[PDB]
Amino acid sequence: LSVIFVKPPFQLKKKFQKDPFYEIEMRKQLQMQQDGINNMTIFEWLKNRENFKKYGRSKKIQEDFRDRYRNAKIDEYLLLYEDMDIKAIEAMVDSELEGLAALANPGRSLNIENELLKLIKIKMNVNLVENLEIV
Amino acid sequence: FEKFLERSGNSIKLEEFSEDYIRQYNNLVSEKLISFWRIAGIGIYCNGLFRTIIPNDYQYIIEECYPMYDYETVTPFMITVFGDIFAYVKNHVIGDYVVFINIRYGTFKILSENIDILLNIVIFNKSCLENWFLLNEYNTIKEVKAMPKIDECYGYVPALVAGGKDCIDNIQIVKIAPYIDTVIQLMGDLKRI
Repeated sequence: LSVIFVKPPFQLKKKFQKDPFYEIEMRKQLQMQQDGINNMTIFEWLKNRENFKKYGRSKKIQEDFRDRYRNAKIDEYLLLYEDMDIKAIEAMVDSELEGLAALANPGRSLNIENELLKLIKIKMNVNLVENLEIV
Repeated sequence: FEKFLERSGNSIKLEEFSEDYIRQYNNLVSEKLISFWRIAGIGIYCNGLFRTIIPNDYQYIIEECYPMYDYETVTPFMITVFGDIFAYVKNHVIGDYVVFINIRYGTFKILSENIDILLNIVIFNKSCLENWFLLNEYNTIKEVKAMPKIDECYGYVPALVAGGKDCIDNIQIVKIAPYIDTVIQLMGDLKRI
């Protein structure tokens, strides 16, 4: 189809420029990634993208505070049952009715995706390698 | 770390750490992590699955994808054969923790600050390897692919963030640093697991 240019262009950030060999390897990576994308049908690229958005998901201090408390409880089980199923450990920790239980339980690729969606057997057609921004 | 040394298959310690170098992390990481540095050095452990790396060589790229409060410091210390990253986070308000950054799926996971349990127990527990680190396919990948050296990893081409399929056919041995840099520039912010 029509050629989708990555927005914004990739960067060669300044910290990595002190090493003259880095840019070369970067360009190699960007090219091998571009061919890998262009080798896919549009349907399967969209399939994988929406699958990818399923992994993972307030105030971070409060979430980490709770996770620290929970991890100390998980650690108590790991110390005793080194080979126990961690899903079981987690469920037991999360089932206690005091302690932890007091604590309330609280994009370069996406741009290519949005440009492609408004463009809509047929192969993806993206450019990653042009316009590498230096600095 | 007798347990870590006994349970790691085919360990290769590529180098010891300079003491002057690791002691500048005295106030940034736990005594436990420093003792582990002295034991493990730079090397490849657990039949190639984990590598201990030079922290300052990974410092910039972790600050690129891991957002922090101004009272936090992050110190990378270990990677997976896929280029996932373990780092120790010094946090003066809530206390310390370890963060596991999964470069394939664009997530981070808050782990316990206790390096002793992580490295003598957790990384040998099959269900943690599967459910925490998504490392369960390793023995299957490693019969069909050579061992990446300490500056390489199993990269997906194209990256899973870039629409690639998660299969052994899309894995290539790539240089880890430009790969991780490219994956991060492809993804939005990391998501909490």
